[PDB]
Amino acid sequence: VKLLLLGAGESGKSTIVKQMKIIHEAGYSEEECKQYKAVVYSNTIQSIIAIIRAMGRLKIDFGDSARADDARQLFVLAMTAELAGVIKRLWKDSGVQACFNRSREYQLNDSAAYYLNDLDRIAQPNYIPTQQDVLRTRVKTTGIVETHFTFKDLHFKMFDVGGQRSERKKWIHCFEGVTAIIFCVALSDYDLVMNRMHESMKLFDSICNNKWFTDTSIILFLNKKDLFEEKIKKSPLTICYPEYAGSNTYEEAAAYIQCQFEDLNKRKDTKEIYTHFTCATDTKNVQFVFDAVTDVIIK
Amino acid sequence: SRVTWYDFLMED
Ligand SMILES: Nc1nc2c(ncn2[C@@H]2O[C@H](COP(=O)(O)OP(=O)(O)O)[C@@H](O)[C@H]2O)c(=O)[nH]1
Repeated sequence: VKLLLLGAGESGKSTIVKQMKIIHEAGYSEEECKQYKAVVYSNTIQSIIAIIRAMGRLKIDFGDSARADDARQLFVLAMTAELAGVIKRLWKDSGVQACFNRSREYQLNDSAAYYLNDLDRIAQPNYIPTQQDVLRTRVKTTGIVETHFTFKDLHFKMFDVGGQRSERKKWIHCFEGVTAIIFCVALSDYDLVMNRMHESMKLFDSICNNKWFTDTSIILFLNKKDLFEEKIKKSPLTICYPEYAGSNTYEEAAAYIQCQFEDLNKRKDTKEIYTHFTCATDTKNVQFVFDAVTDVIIK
Repeated sequence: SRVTWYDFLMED
């Protein structure tokens, strides 16, 4: 089975690959996880830094003037107890939280809160990254990535394709013999200050309606539903779709987004879209959903 | 001579 994994940067592609390794390949040993410690620290550090810099641009004051010195020390110091102390105090400040709650106005790693709220565990001298920690890490994937695994008597060749440029010849060998395509969308991108969600729709449009995928299973992964459910409570879908007239419940908003993407299909009577709502970092959910995707390939 | 996969498919 030749599987193509597509979607805008940060939609979750590499995380799903990690899930395949965890679910059908032997997972991440404790020593493999140890290798991600640097990335976890790096992600944590760049996250808190991004929030502080944003405070300057957005003109947000600290809740406690004392933090000013910690902010200053943060930049100088960048996981020593010294740096951890500076991060814990900054993360705790109401002013910093105020800026964090306005992340939709700048660039901030999805996992920012995940790591910052777990600093104590992360900062420990003998800290050993857990699988969830690894899944949460953000590292830009440049170039096509491939992973192999057997499941239900099928040999899967999964290709994680990013947004790099290449010769038409390489793309041809890439898109040929494709049994199925999984397009990933970051649901939580809907309110990010054209629209990021619309960029994504444009991408899906070209995949869904292309004649050469007429016999290829088109699968839509509406990802980051967990971040989406949290954001929808305070940030209205209208920010993304100004004509939307429904309620701001997770269920309605999600159904709507799904409908917007499926509507792009110009051959509803001929081609079927297989939509799933996922939490790429939740291996139990990815397993369930992938099992379902595998069945559709069998059938 | 190099392009993204999107522009590659968007070709007429
Ligand atoms: N909370 C949450 N984070 C996610 C989800 N899917 C992916 N992520 C995180 O968001 C980023 C997307 O990353 P990856 O999957 O690294 O990169 P991509 O392949 O470019 O889209 C990573 O930091 C992931 O850990 C999801 O469903 N929920």
